Amino acid sequence: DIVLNPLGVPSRMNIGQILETHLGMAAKGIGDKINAMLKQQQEVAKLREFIQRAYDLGADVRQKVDLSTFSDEEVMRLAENLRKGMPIATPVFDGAKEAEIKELLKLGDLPTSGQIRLYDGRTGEQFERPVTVGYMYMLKLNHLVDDKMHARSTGSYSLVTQQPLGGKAQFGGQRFGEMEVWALEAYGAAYTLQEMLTVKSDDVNGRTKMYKNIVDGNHQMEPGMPESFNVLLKEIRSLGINIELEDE
Amino acid sequence: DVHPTHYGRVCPIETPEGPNIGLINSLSVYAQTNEYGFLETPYRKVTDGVVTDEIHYLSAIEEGNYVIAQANSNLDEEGHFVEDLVTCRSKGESSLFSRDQVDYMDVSTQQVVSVGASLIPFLEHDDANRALMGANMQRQAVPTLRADKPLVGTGMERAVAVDSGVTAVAKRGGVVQYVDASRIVIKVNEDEMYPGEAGIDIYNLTKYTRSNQNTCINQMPCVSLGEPVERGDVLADGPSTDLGELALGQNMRVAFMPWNGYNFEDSILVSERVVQEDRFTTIHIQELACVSRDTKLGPEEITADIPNVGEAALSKLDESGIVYIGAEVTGGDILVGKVTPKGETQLTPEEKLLRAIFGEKASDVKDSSLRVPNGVSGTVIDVQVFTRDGVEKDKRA
Amino acid sequence: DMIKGKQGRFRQNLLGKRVDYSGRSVITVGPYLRLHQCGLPKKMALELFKPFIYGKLELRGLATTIKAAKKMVEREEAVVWDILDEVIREHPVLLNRAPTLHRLGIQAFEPVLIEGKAIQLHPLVCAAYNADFDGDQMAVHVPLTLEAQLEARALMMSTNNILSPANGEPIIVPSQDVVLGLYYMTRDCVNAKGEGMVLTGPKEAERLYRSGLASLHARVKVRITEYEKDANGELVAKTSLKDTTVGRAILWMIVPKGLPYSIVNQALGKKAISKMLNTCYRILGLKPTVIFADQIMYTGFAYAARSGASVGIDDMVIPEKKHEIISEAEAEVAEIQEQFQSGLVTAGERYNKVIDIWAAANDRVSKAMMDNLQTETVINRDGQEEKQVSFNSIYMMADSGARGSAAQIRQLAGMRGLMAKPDGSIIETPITANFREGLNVLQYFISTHGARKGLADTALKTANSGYLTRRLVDVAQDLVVTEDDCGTHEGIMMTPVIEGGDVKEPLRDRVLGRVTAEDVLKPG
Amino acid sequence: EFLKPRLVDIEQVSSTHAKVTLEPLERGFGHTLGNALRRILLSSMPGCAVTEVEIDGVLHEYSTKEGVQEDILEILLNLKGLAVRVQGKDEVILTLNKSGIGPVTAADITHDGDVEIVKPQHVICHLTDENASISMRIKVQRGRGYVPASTRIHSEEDERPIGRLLVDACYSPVERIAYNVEAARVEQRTDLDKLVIEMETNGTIDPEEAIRRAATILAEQLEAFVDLRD
Amino acid sequence: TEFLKPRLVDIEQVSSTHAKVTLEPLERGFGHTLGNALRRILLSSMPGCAVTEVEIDGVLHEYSTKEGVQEDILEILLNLKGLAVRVQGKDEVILTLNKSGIGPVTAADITHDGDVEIVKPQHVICHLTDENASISMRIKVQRGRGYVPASTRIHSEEDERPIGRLLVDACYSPVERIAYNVEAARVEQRTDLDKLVIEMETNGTIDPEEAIRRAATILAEQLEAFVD
Amino acid sequence: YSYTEKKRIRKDFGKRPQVLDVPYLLSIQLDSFQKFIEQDPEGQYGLEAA
Amino acid sequence: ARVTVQDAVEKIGNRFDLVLVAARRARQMQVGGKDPLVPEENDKTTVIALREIEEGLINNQILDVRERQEQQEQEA
RNA sequence: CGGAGAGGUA
Repeated sequence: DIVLNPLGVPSRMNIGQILETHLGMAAKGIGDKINAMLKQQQEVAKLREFIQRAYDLGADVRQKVDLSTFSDEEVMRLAENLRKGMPIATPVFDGAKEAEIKELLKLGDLPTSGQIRLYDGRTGEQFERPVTVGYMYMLKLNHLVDDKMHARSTGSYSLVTQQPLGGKAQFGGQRFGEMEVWALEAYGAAYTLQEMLTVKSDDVNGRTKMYKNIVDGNHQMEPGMPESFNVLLKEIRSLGINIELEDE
Repeated sequence: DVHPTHYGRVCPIETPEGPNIGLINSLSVYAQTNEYGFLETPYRKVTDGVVTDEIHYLSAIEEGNYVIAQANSNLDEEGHFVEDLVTCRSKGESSLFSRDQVDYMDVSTQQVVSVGASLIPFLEHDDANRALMGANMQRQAVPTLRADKPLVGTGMERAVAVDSGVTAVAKRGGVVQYVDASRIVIKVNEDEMYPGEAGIDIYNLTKYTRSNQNTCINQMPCVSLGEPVERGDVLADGPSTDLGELALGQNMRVAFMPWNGYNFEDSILVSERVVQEDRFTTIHIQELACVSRDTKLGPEEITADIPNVGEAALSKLDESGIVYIGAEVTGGDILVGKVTPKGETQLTPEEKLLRAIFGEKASDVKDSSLRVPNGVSGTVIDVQVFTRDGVEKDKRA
Repeated sequence: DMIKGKQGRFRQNLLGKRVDYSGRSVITVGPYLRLHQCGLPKKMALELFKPFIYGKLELRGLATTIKAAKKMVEREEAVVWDILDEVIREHPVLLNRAPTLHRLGIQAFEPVLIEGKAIQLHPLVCAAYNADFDGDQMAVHVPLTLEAQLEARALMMSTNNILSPANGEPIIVPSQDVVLGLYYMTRDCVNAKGEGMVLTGPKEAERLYRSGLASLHARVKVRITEYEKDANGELVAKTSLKDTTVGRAILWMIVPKGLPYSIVNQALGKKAISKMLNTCYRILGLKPTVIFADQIMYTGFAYAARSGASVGIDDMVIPEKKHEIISEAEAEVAEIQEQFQSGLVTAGERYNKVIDIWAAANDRVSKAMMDNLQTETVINRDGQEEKQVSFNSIYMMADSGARGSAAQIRQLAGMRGLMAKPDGSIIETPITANFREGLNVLQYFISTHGARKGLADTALKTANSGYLTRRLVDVAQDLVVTEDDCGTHEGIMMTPVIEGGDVKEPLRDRVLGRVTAEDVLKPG
Repeated sequence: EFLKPRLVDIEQVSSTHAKVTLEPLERGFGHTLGNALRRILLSSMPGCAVTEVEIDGVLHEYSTKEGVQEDILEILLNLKGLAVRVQGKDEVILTLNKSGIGPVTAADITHDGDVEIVKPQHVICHLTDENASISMRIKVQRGRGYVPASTRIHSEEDERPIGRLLVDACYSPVERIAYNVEAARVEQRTDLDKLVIEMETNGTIDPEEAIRRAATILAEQLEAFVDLRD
Repeated sequence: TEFLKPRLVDIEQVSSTHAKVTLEPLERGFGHTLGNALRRILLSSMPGCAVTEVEIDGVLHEYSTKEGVQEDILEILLNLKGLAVRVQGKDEVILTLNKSGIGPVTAADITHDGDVEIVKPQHVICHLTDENASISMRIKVQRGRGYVPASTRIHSEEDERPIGRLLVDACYSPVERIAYNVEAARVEQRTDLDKLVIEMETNGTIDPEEAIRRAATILAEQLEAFVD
Repeated sequence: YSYTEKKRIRKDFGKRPQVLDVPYLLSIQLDSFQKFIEQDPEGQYGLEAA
Repeated sequence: ARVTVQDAVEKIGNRFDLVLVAARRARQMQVGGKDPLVPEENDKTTVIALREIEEGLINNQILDVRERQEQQEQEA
């Protein structure tokens, strides 16, 4: 079902997931054996003795075994719920030793190293060494990809600061923060800064005309008179301060 | 940073990774508050060489004066250490002390983690930081389509499932008189019956109700007809719960090998079989609250007749302007036929010319319907109508 | 006050300059994309290029108005796929990481339309982006005018930006998986199927290995024809018989002409592949370098898969004498502390004594573990046992520099041991437990202090690094190279830095990339 | 020079599980043919599957019927595992009607002459009330591979009937394919191998017809390669 | 149901050796299965003609230089592998390489049997300088399949030829490069289709397209008895 | 023991007998609010003290 | 198709005015005024301009004389 | 919707 990068284990130290994999392999092996006997319709005594063996596994472990449960019906339902593996309870700092896990592997008739040789269904050649295969409990976190995609070219427009914002029918653009401007700056990247600041960010007339140009079939933009520059120019001029446009 | 007095009072390894790590702790498993407000941890009293099952809830400062053995001490006979020298902790630091000099014992090996961290199996093999991310991701799990027990667990799954209220626990023991997808009816045992006739006990089960995270919560009746039950057992599994066991995620077949570079950093490759089984499949519930308002141009009305719309949008609605329960809708379709009486008929000549040229309807009421937001879809499962006194109760209400 | 708000002129910095024609999505790995490509979801492309798609649709006459174009795109007809392929034939896109802490933080790529809902980033670029694959979301922008597109192609694309703009040197180095594949495939053994024979170039090496007749690892003489750049830039094809391994010849197939065979021999580590890419860049150029990088990624991934290098629990090896060295350490510290109660050593004295004892014990344990690893596999040649590079997967796992270090694989199998306590001082008793073996409650409790300290340190350093980047950019931004030569014969004395007896850095490293302020002479 | 592989005994471990063996297979063809057949079988085999479910009482997937011990969602998830075959026509509509208490099983379905339930003990749901009665109409059609819940709605432009239940149809009749190459001994020459394929299927396809379908598809694929058009 | 057949195969040839055969579209999972089955057919077992045993003027050696030529036995061993030989008569036939005088000993110097063709005009196999300036090699060219090490045959034969007659490895497969890649294709809505592109290079005896098409014919005939 | 328990026993590997079961995990909130809202014959936390 | 800029770097050592001049070339075959001088592979005008400048066909002197040309015709 | 206050994630 799942293939995991073996690179994450020896660096991030969480080899606990490997022990989980081996123990889940053993548990699902016991489940496979009990499921086979269910399909074999083995005698209730056979299921009772095998399950008692499985629960009796391990030294100094107190879990207590049948027959204290009902002879047939409770045993039958227990096996029916156990045909998808033995749920294993492992106290966090008082849990299973590796030897016990390997004992469970023997009881599952599966390899003692937790390693069995696969074949790549792509090619169909066994890999040069056996790999680790088991059962791992995986959690689907709430960070769903549908909740993380959002992309736009047009849509919501705000006031005061003309930039896509708000709403979820079409969410706004991406915060092209000053770090991104700086990254463009370190590169010889100059123009892309101009579009990401002037013509596709704020100036409504420029955005409209430039969308019109693209729809016309040509990727078009003309620098001309930057609108924010003209706004700031009039703004300074109202202060009784004249801004000369002298060219070097 | 963690003080060495958090041992067994708050979980040292569970805290959000944002700008408030360490400011936001979680209570330990066995920790509790004293009458004054300070926290205490249970500890088995060690008489002279015997660790009694008697427990004392040592306070934060009380722990300081005393010496406490580790929870991993090995005890035989009636509670004697097999070790003349035992690991202990006196001020927060470890030490090795005489077996006849210890004052108290940790009641449990797991008494220093949160419930979030306690569920992680083989916690004694992870990095503390990595297990911290693990505990923080315990909480963020979302209920799958079915609840699947973890084959490798800690044993606190039952305690967490029962103690949280998502589990319909049998209040009074008896035999299940009736099982259904929504209700459980227990014919209570007569010895637990009350004077007079309290009769049966009815457990109505929450079914597909939006949780605060827009995740569907519902309860599956795990018991069947005539099944005896006693006080304190599960009648119905809640979300992310199987047979009274907390079932956060699902068990996958896993192979550890960098298969053709599709697992580069931590990226995980999944079989199409997982999608086949519809496991790791999640239900999500949205709320689209449409409120009628009382305005100065006329109080808004919820109506099935909306101007300037086609028959397709109206065909999913009842006569009351609210969409059918169970209709498949997508982003844009009308759910609630809200209209605001346009008491202001005067408008600019541009608006009138535009509505005349474009062929749009002209009325004294303006459209205000709550359509499905673009980007969401699905099937309508609940319609709730809140109508304060003084307003007519429509057909849906 | 309307002159200046925060952070300044409102429309040129924060806040908050969100811009259209951009998207944001979590990232996945695509190990089939070429280095100048990124895998972009079909819906993301469809909604990023709606104006271009409308222009094309009305250009082909398939639509007569914007309304018809809207209907045509929303109906998801098969025709719009050709339209989008046309508008995306080579129209590049700009991917930027959410924090951009260096120049490479934003790079261009050629988008390949893919199924799914995540951005398939090139695996070899994510290291340059300083990103990972943990739910973190990348952001795409589309430089949408011609001149911005060309600014992207000539400069923004990862092909033209492969060296770090911080110290030179490639930043596109294979990081963890492909390096494991290469380290596996180029390793040698002392005995395997296919040992000793002679094969006509790497032709027959590939033929025989992919027959499964000859193991990938074997002492094999192969007649290779390697090309060398000489004279004014001509290629000389030197053909010679070389003692190599089958996989090494199969890899030599990857390396283009004009490269020596001195690079694709020996077990290739991360530093070795760094060296190979650096030499390829400095000897052939960029195009051979980019082709080499892409091909070596593909081969490394493929042969990592064929390797089946896997991590279990029997692979990590517990030294047989670890407990013995430990018990010796407790005996020594018991003697020292007995002297302490005897009033023979002061508090600092026996503190330092115990710390030194446990450091020595940790060193001995790590040495024993590494000695167990380095020749854990021993194989006979024709009857006598021989050491050789361990087939053990955990040994390749870090020896390749895939991920981890001697310290980390030292703390898995052996003790992570000594560490700091609250107030930042070392504990008298180390963390005497591994991760393969269990951790006691108190041990994990103590270890938690370091993890919490590190996480708080991480957050604070992220914030302070952002601030420092800000101040340095503000002080340095008004500085542009504008003249080719000012004739300034002035310069700086520039020397290899040496502290004590050890030469910390070579003058060879420093001198590279500078221009002399005088004409250097010979030392004689 | 090259012999031709021949069908030999196709044993039946069960209805689901069967072993098919090919004895006269030349050198360098064991694993090759095994991978060929396994990929064809798991990738492309016709199969009958449930697509649309019409329960009389409930309005949507998450609406739970009164009387049953199971959500309609779990009823659909069990309906997915319905082992059904139709060989008289491509698409059929099974009907199930059962009242009273007890486990509503697949055997209770009103079967036609062209429809076979190869698993007639498949527990569809549990009816836990005498008054309660379950009335199902199940659409079963032929197909290949896996069709997730996103496509047939475009074949009808939204499910115009309400109360219709859409189900991920998994038509794959096979669930396990494995091949083993073993040294076969025959008087002719000295080096030949048994190709023994274990196949766990849903009981809806014969192993002989399955292998024949796989071989026919492989031959159609190799048609272009036998004769290169350019 | 319906099946998607991959019409319109494209071919690009470099000389008569290096063929890039592109085909589209193959449906999900079929592309790589076809690729792997084809490469196994092409590599592991195809009819071909290759050298099996050779004659040394002196004793057979693998560690000594040629008696009277400053070139090694190993290098002629390697060159004769690449010799493009096509036997049109009986499989196991003797070839005589008898060339005197100085110069580059190539394919043309070998005699022609009239049913043993050498489609490779110039293939350097030796270089005679004036030590004796004469070479006389008696070799066996035989038909086989796939690749056969000399050790396998020498262990399988109880009879050993006299020292001087040394068994040489056989490259029966006429195709020396085999590689195959599967890249994502796209047809209308579906983007799970895959192009299959195969890169193959022959010894030169046969055209790569002919080799691959006759291999496909071999596998189809393998499946003749299983198709309705 | 428990009827729900006997339906599916999750095998345990604990080796130290568990003295004192896990307490009710919402005991803090229940204790707080019961102390806040109960009646008090003296001056003690809750509406009585206020 | 060619998306790498090494040849254009060698032809124009600045490789930065290169961007400007190639962008102008793209700008005026994208809109009328000149037509592509290299066979189109369904390529965007960016890469056809890039392939033009790679071949040495478009250089600063050639482009400036060509542009001054289209003026003296457009006044005439 | 302009900017501040709060939880969560990365």
